[PDB]
Amino acid sequence: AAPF
Amino acid sequence: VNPTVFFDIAVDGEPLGRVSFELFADKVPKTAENFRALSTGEKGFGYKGSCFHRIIPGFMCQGGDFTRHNGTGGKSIYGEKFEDENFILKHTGPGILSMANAGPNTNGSQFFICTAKTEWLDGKHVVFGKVKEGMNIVEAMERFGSRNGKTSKKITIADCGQLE
Repeated sequence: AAPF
Repeated sequence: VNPTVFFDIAVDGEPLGRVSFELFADKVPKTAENFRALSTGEKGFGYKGSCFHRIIPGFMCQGGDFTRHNGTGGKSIYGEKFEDENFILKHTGPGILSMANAGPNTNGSQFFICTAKTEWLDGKHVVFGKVKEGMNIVEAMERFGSRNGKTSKKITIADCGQLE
């Protein structure tokens, strides 16, 4: 999920 | 001095092009070595054969999960997760190579290549390199992603290694  | 690694990209088998990166070992050595080592496979595991599982056009292309292939895996050459060396370098534009994580000090093997300036990531993700050649192979890849990351065709690092 990161980077958002 | 600064190592150069390359990725031969393939879209569902059909070879696309080569993208080479310059890793800044001069300012981010531990992170650069991990990527380099993983690119050569000199440790028995690496990027050859992994897919870019998340591509968000106009944002970035993300890959590196060689264990679970879905963004929940990966391991560094130092174990499963190493610390954020520093945030000396910033997301100043396209071609910037940066470490994807799950919050502070959870670097593994996942990375992402920015296809846009992404300042909002500065200080949260460790920048460690940049695209030297084939920037528009990265651009052409955007063609197979989606706003929510899902990819149509399977984009794989067909081959990879160190050039210099």
